[PDB]
Amino acid sequence: PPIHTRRQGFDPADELRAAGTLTKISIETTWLAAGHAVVRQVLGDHQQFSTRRRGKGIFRPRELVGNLMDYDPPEHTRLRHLLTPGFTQRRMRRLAPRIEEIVTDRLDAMEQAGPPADLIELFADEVPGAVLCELIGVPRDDRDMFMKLCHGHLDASLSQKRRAALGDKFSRYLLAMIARERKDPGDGFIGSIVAEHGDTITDEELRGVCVQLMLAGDDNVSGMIGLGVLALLRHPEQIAALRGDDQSADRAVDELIRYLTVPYAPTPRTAVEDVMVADQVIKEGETVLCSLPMANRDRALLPDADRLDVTRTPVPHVAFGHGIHHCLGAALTRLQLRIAYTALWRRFPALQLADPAQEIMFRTSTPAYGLTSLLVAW
Ligand code: HEM
Ligand SMILES: [K+]
Ligand SMILES: [K+]
Repeated sequence: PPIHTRRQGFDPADELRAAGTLTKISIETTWLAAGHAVVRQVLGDHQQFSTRRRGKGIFRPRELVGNLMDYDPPEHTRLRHLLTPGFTQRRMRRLAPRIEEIVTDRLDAMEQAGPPADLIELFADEVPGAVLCELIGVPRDDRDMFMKLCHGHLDASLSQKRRAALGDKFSRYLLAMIARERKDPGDGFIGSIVAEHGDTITDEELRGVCVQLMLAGDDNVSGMIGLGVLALLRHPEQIAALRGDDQSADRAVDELIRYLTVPYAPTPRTAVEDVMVADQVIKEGETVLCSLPMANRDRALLPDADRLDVTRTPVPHVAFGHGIHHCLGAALTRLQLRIAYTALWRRFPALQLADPAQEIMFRTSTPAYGLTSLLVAW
C-alpha cells in the first residue's frame, strides 16, 4: 500500500511520520508534501499548480465533466460561481429538519433491532446517502432505486455488462430530473441554479455535477461518523461537548474532522512551471501529492496536534482543502455531523462498545479512512 495511505489507529503511521516535509516517493515520480505551510501553498497557488488530469474545454473527457477538481481557473471559476446558488445559507437551514428526520429513522432502526447492533451497517452507512438525495432533490420515493443506480455503476464485483447497464440508467434518471426541473423549477438544487443561470449551464454539466456530489459526500461522511463515535468512546470525558449548546458541539465536530482527517490526499497537482517549495525546486510537469493527515498533525498548526481536544478553538486545518477548491460540502458536513453525534447520545446516553476486546475493523480500501463495522450496546 502507498505510504501516504497508511494509518496506525487514528494517527498517520510511523513510516509516514518519518517522511519529511517534502520528499520524492514512488507510487513513479511524485512529490509527497506533508508540512502544513507546504500543503497550503500547493493547494492554493493555482498559478503554479494545476489539478487537471494529464484536455480543457470541449476536449475534456465525459467522465470528468462537472468535476470541479479537474478544472483550473477560469473554467473552474465559471462553474463554481454558477453552482453557488445551490449552497446558500438558506439552503442549509431548510435541509436541517430533513437531516434530523433522516437521523431519527436510523436511530429508530437501531432501537428496533435492539442491542447489540452494528453502528456502521445501520447508521453510519445510511445517513450520508439519504442526506445527499435531500441536497440535490431526489424524490422521496426514489431514494432507494437511486442509491442502487449510484452504487451499481461502481460495484467492482459486477461485470462490465452489468455496471455499464446500470451506468446508462443512472444518466437517464438525472437527465430526466434536470429536464423535468428545468421545464418547471421549484426550490431545490437544480431549481435554484437554473432559475438564475439557465442559459449558461448545460444539462451535461448539471448531470456531471450531480454524479460527482454523490461521489464526493458519501465515503467521507460515513467514514467520519464511524471514526467519530469511536473517537469519543476512546476519549469519554469529551462526550460532554455533545450535550450542551450548538457552539460547543460545532467546536467538537470541527476538531474531530481535523484529528481524524478521513481523506488521505486531495487531487494530485502538476507543476505548470518551475516553483520553489520548502527550499526545493519542483520542475514543470512534476506531480505533487499532499498528505492532509500529516498536514493536520503539523505542530506548527497547533501544539499537541496529536491529542484530541473538542474544547479547543478552531484552527485553519486542511481536511477540507484550502483556497479555490475548498470543499463545497463543508457546511453540510458540519451540520449533519452535529445532528448525528448529538442525536446518537441523546437516544442512547449509555452507548458503549458491545465488548471492549472486540477488534476494530478499519476501512482501508476506499479513498476515505473509516470503519467497516462497529458493534455497540446501550
Ligand atoms: C467528511 C466530509 C468531507 C471531507 C473530509 C471532504 C474533503 C474534501 C477536500 C479535501 C476537498 C478538496 C479537493 C482538492 O483540493 O483536491 C473537497 C472538495 C470538494 N468537495 Fe468535499 N469533503 C467532504 C464532504 C463533501 C460533501 C458532503 C460534498 C457534497 C455534498 C462535497 C463536495 C465537494 C466538491 C464538489 C469538491 C470540489 C470543490 C472544487 O474544486 O471547487 N464534499 N472535499
Ligand atoms: K463515495
Ligand atoms: K480507506
